[PDB]
Amino acid sequence: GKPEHIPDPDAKKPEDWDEEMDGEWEPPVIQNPEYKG
Repeated sequence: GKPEHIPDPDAKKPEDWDEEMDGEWEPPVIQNPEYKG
């Protein structure tokens, strides 16, 4: 149905990120409001 946790689309690449240092940014997640499995 859904996973244990759900991703964050509302987060963004930090305004102070270093793409040339870390490369790929990845968002946080959210506790799933309806984790069933």
